[PDB]
Amino acid sequence: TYMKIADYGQLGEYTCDAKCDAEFGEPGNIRHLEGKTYDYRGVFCFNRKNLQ
Amino acid sequence: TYMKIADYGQLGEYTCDAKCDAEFGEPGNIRHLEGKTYDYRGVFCFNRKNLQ
Repeated sequence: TYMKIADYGQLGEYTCDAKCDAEFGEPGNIRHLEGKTYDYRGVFCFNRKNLQ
Repeated sequence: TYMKIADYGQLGEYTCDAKCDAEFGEPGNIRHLEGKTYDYRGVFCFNRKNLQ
């Protein structure tokens, strides 16, 4: 699994320089998603004399 | 709290010089009384830029 961080939020605002506070901003998402892995296999035979 | 010695009693009497005893006298009061203390407070604010 791995992280995917979606989109940074909009944090700052350019407020007026009189208020004693900021204003909340939008958040960001991270979307911890996963993914699997497959396998590849097969066989093959032989005689023993017919290979010597 | 503190003491408040009220009034010394009248102890001696100038009795005659024959009796084999004294004579009781008035007692004194001490009046352990108390008193509290007050407090003084207030506030004031500022901006930060407008003070720099």
